[PDB]
Amino acid sequence: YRCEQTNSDTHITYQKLDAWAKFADFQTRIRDAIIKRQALDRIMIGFNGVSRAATSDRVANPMLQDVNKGWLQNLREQAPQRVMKEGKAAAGKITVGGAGADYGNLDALVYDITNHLVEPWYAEDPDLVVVCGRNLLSDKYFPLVNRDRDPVQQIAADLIISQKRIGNLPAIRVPYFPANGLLVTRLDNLSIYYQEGGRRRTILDNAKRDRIENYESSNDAYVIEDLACAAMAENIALAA
Amino acid sequence: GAGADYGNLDALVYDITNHLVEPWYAEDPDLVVVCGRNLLSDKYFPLVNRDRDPVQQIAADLIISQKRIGNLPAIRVPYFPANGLLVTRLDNLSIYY
Amino acid sequence: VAPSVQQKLETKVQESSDF
Amino acid sequence: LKSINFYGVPEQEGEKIGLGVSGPVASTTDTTQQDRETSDISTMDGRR
Repeated sequence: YRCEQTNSDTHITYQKLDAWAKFADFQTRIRDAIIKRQALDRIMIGFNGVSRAATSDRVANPMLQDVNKGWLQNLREQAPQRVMKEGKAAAGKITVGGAGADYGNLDALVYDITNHLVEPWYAEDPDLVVVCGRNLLSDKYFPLVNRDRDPVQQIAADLIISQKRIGNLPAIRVPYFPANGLLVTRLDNLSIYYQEGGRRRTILDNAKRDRIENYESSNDAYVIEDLACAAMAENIALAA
Repeated sequence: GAGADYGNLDALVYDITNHLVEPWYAEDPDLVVVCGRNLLSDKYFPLVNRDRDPVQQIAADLIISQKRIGNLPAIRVPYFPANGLLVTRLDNLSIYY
Repeated sequence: VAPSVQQKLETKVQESSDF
Repeated sequence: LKSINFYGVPEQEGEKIGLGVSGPVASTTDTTQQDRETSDISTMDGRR
């Protein structure tokens, strides 16, 4: 793993600072916001980073797919049998029980991943969780209530919706996760290896361009501690 | 009634909450569903109309006891639009006089 | 001409990142 | 109506402006033949 450099960089033009000069704390607040953004952006790469291009195109890959290798890409490179790219005899994707029969609901798909892709001694780890975004989890609980259930089943469906577990594993809300994707791993199995001493933070008052700049080069690496317990599925064609 | 387009009203409330409401406020415990009294009546009506079994009847009574819709408390409000349904924490709504 | 539009400043809260 | 908020605003009109960011800010650039082109994402939009 190469803890390679990420160039986070924010400039505040003098015009924006001046035109909003009435709000005394204006400047400070944007700093707070950008700090929050940066942290969020961090984890965003960790799941959308497909590669590290020498130049970042904010228009071609607004998901930051070319800034580093997120944990998901590490799976797609090292141990690509963990990455269930396609389902059983589907067409370049994983269909669900809507199209005939393949993994039925999402519960069976995560169950199969847990007992066929995660290593045996981790498949029964109590700490194993399932990272998912907003579309798949919400749309997984959706057919609990969209089926016109009876009152007992409606009480049960409300309870199941309360319990965020996918299949039998606790689920984790994660922004900017690649939709139609699912990760099964331990949160202790994921790590940021940043180079100590790689904080090239600097605050430049670039009058030559009339902007308050701020550079943070950060050497980081999205690394999975062990691939024994890091499985995933791609293209979960969740039919509706 | 026809096909499967948000099924019963609770499915619609769930989709509205988890696709339109901000993903981080989607689970604020005070997120209440504001809808007219008549709408709640018409959605809880099938629980007692379709001739369900007695144990399903006691379950239905339990649900009707819970004003909760979708999975969210429902606020019965007068003069609300027919065939409409708002969802928001009741501290979003301000009157600036 | 027309009254000044008084303005406050709300910080738009980002997605929570406790992950 | 006891749950609605009542604020005594001393002006007919007015706005509250939300101070967001226009998305991702962190990227990477090889400075061998390039600059670390810094971009502003800070956006703000207001309700009236």
